[PDB]
Amino acid sequence: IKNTKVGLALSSHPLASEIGQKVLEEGGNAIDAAVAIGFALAVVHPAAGNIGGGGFAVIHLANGENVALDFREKAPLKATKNMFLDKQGNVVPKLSEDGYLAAGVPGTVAGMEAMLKKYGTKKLSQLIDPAIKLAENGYAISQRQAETLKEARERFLKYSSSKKYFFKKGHLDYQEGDLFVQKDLAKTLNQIKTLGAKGFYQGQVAELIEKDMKKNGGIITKEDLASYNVKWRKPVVGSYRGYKIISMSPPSSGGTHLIQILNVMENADLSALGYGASKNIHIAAEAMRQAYADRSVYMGDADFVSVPVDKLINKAYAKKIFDTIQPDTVTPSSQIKPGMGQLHEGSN
Amino acid sequence: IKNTKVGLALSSHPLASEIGQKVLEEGGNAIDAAVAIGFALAVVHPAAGNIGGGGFAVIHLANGENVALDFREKAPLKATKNMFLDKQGNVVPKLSEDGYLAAGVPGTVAGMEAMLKKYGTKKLSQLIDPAIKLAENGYAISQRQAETLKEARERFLKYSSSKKYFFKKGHLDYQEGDLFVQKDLAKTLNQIKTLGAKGFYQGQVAELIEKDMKKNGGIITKEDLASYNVKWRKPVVGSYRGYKIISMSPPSSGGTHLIQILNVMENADLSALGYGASKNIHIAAEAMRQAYADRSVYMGDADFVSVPVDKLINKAYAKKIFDTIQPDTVTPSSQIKPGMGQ
Amino acid sequence: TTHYSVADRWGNAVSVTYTINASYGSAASIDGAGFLLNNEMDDFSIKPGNPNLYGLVGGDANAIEANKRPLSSMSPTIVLKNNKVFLVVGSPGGSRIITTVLQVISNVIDYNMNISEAVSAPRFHMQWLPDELRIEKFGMPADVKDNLTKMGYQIVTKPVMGDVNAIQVLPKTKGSVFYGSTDPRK
Amino acid sequence: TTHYSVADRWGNAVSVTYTINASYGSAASIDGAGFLLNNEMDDFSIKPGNPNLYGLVGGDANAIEANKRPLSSMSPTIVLKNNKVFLVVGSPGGSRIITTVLQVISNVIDYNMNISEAVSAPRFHMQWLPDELRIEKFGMPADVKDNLTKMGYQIVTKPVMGDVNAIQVLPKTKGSVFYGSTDPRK
Ligand SMILES: N[C@@H](CCC(=O)O)C(=O)O
Ligand SMILES: N[C@@H](CCC(=O)O)C(=O)O
Repeated sequence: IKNTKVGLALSSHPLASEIGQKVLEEGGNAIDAAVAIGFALAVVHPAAGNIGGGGFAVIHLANGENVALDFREKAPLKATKNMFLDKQGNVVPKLSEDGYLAAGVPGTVAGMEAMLKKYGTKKLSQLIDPAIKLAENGYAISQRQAETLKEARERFLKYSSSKKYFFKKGHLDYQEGDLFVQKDLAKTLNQIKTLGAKGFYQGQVAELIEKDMKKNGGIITKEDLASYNVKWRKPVVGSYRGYKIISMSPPSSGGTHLIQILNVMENADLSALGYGASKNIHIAAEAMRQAYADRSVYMGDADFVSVPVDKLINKAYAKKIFDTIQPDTVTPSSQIKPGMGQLHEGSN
Repeated sequence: IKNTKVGLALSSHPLASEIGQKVLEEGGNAIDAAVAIGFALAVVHPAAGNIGGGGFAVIHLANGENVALDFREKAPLKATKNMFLDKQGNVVPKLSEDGYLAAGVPGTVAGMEAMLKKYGTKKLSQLIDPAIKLAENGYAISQRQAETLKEARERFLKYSSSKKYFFKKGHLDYQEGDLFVQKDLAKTLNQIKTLGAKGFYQGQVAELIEKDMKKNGGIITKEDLASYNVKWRKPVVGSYRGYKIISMSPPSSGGTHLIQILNVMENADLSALGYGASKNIHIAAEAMRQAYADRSVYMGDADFVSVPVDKLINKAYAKKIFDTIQPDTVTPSSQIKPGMGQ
Repeated sequence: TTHYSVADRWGNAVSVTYTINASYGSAASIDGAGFLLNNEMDDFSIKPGNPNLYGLVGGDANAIEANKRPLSSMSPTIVLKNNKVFLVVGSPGGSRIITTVLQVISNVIDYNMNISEAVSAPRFHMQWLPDELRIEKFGMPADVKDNLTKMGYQIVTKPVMGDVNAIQVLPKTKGSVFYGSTDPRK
Repeated sequence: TTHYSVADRWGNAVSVTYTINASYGSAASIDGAGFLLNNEMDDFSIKPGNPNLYGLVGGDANAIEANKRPLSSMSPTIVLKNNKVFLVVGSPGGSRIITTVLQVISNVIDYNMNISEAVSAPRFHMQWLPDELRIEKFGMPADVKDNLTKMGYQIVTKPVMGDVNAIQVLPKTKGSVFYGSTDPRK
C-alpha cells in the first residue's frame, strides 16, 4: 500500500478504508477521513466498529501540536462499586459481559463530532453519507464475519433486539457473501446526519435507548446521555532511541505502559542480536512483567483517582526496572512488587 | 487467493494470471490456461517469460495419468565440448553468458503447441490472442521491471537488436509506468497464431534467426530449428509421508534431488520439533549437501549419459545418507563422496 | 476492537482505536436504533483481584464509580522522527494491545524492518498474570523456546494477537511517501 | 526464470517452469523478431570443475555435445493425496530451485502450514559447494544461528531465494476448494 499524493486512510475493512481514502482524494484532511471511517466501520464491522461504544484518538497536527481525545464510555450516573455482585459479594456470572447492565454510556458519536468540529474541514452531514448508504443498501458479509457472527449466536439469542438485527429471517446465521442491510441503523445515522451528536444523545434516539434500558434491566437514561462528555487531554509523550512517541494517556493505561516498557528496552542494544533473539525477548518480557504488575495497582481514570503517570514514564524508573532484570533469568510474577518501592506517596 | 468453481491459474505477473484465469472461466482446461499464460509471460515478463528459451511441464491428467514434457533447449548441431574455451583450454569470460553463442535451440514454442495439441481443448489461435494484444498495444512497466531493466542495461547495450527493443529512443532506460510496446514480437506471435509452431521454427522467423546468428557469431541454423523436438517423458515419482511426489526427470536434476532430499528427511520426525528448529534444518542441510555432490557427478541429459535416477531416489540409499548424519556436527563438503559408494 | 490510522498531505496524523469491548460488545442492541451496546463495564475491576475478560486485575484505582471511565489498554500511537510523522500505529487485543503496538515500533526502530515486515512479524506477550509467555503458531523456533524455557518462561501457544493498521511516512526528494500495512492476522 | 501453476475443476493440474536462464537471458535479441535469446548453454559444464552462474560444477555427465540438453535444476512438481491433486508447486532460482520447492512441500506436510504460510516462510539453502548455509534477512534468529554455527555451518545472509506460485487443493462435500499463493519475495 503506497501513496505519494494525499496520504493514506487505513482500516480493517476495505469498504471503510476506501471511504476514508476518497475523503483524502476529495480534499479533506486526516480528521475528516477519520470521522468518515468511524461511521463506516459502525456499519461494515459491527463486531468492533460502532456507535454504541467508545475509544480514543491521538492526533498530531501540521503545526506540531499533539493532542488526545478521550471519547471513552462512562459508568452510568447510577453505577455503584458492587453493582455486579450478589448479596454474598460474589460476581454474578455474565452480568458485566452480556446484556444491558454491561454497558457504559457510549462516547463514539460525541468523539466523532468533537474532533470534526475542532480540527476537521468538512461537514458531518457529508462525511456520514457513505456509512448511511452502506446501512441502507447493504454490503457483503465476509468469510471472517460469518465466523464471528456464528460464534456470537448464543449471545444474540438472549436479546430480542439483536435477534432482529443480526440474524436473517427465521433467526438463521448470515453467510459469507450475503448482503447485510441495516434499516434501523440507517435511521439512527440519518438523525446524526441531520442533528449532529444531538441526534444520538437527545430526542428520539435518546428515548429509544432509555426505553430499551428500562425494559431490560439497564440503568442508562436520557440524563446519562445528556451528561456524556468527551475530554481533550494531553497525550503521554516519551522517546525511544531518538524517536518521539505520542500515545494515549489515562483513562487508557496503553500509552503509559508502552512508553514505560520501551524505556526499559532502551537500556539494551537490541539491534546487536536482531529480531527474535531470546536475549532480546527476555528484556522486553521482564519489562512487560513489571509494567502489568504496576498497571494492577496504579492505573485508573485519573479524573477520579491518583495516577502516577509522570513517574511511570520517567526514564529513571525504567532504569531501576532494567537494573532488577537479572541476566538469563526471570523474576516469577509472585515475587514482583507493583511500583518497585518507587511509587509510594509517603504512607498513602 | 481462493476459488471454488473453475480452479486457479497462478503466475508471477497479474496480467498473465488474469489471462489464464479467464481461460478457466470461459471453460478451458488447465492445459489451455497454461498455454495462454506461457505466451502472455513472453510479452509481459521478458526477464523470464519467453519464446526464446525453454522449460518443463509436469502434468497430472483428470484420468489419473502423470506425464512430463521436456521442452528444454538443445545444444546446436555445431556445438562442441570445448566451444567456450580459448586455445589454452581456459574459459573465455562471458562467452557462455552474453551474446549469440550462449544460446541453445529454443523449445518454448514447440512445448506450448505440444501440450495444447495432446491435452488441450481450445485453439492456439484463440489462446495466443491476449499475448498479441499486449505486444501490439503495450503494457505498463512495473516498479520491479524498471529495476531489472536498469540492471541489464550494460548487457543490452552490446547488441543492436536489444538496444532497439528494450530501450526508448536514444537507448534510454524504460521507467516505472512507461508504456512498453513490442511490435516485432507481435509479428512473431502472429506467425505462430496463423501457422502454429512452424511460424517460429520455419519460414520468415527461422530466416531471421539464422541470419542474425550468422552476423553475430552465433551458430543456430534453420536446420537446428527444423530439427527441434520436444520429448514426452515419464516424470520422476516418489513418496513422502503418504503423499505422492511427481516431478521433472532428466534433463532436469530437480525432481530427482527433490525426492532424494525428502527421502532422507523422511527418516526424522520433523513435526516433533516444528518449523525452523536447528535440528530439523541440520537434517535437511546434510541431505542437501550429499544431493548436490551427487548432482555434480551423476546428472546430465539421460539421452546421452547414464543417469542413475532409480538409485538416487531409492529409499535405502536415503537411509544410508541419514545414518551418517551426526546429532550436532556436520560432514564438511570436502569429505563428501558423491554416491557415498553407490 | 478495531484500530485505524490516517495521515494526510499537510502533515496531520490521526490514530484511532475504538470498540464495544468484546466481539459484538454486550450482544444486546438498542431496539429501534439498530446498534450494539458495549460491554465496557467489564474493563472496571468489578471485585478486587477478579480477573476480567483479558485476565486483568485491579483494586481501588479501577473500581467502579458513577461517571468514571473504565481503564483501557488501547494504545493509538504516533511516532515522530526529526519532528515529522514517522509511524501511525495501533491495534485491538485487550491486554495484548500494549505489547502488540510496542513490538511493531521496536521492529521498525531496532531491527530496521519496513512497515509490512514489522506488522507481519510474530508477536509474544507477557502480562504478569497469568505468569506465561504467550506466543503465536510458527512464531518461535525450538531453539528459542528451549532457551526461554531454561530462563524460566512457561511458553504457551495461543491464537494470533492483534490487528495492526499502520502507516510509515518517509521523506523523498520532494515531500513524502506514505507506506501502509494491514495485518495478515485479520 | 519463472514458474506457473494451474488446476482446473476436472482434476487436471499443470506445473510449468520455463526460462531464458539469466535475467533477460543472453541479453541478445533476434533482429526482426523481437525476442530475447536464452543463455542456457551456461547450464552445461563448459570445463570440468568450472563453477557456472549458480556455482554449480560438473564433468562428463553434463559436458556439451551437439543436440544435448543442458542440465537444469527446474522442479515443477505436483503432490497427490490418495491420487487426487494436493499441491501444484515450483520456483525459479537456479541451484536454489530444488531447495525452495522442497521447503514449501515440507512446510505443508511436516508443519501443517497452509499454502500462504508455506510460501512466505523463510528459506535456507545448502548446495555443497560453496560449503555454506545460505539464509534470508530476518529468517533465522540468533539462537538458531548460534546452534547451527556450533555444528560447523558457515552461515551467510544473501538475497531472498525464489518466487513460488503454488496451489493447494482440498476436497469439499461438493467438489474441491482451490487455494493459491504468490510469493512475497517478488
Ligand atoms: N475494551 C478493551 C479492548 C478489548 C479488545 O481490544 O478486544 C480496552 O479498552 O482495553
Ligand atoms: N537455467 C536454470 C534456472 C535459472 C534460474 O532459475 O534463475 C535452470 O534451468 O536450472
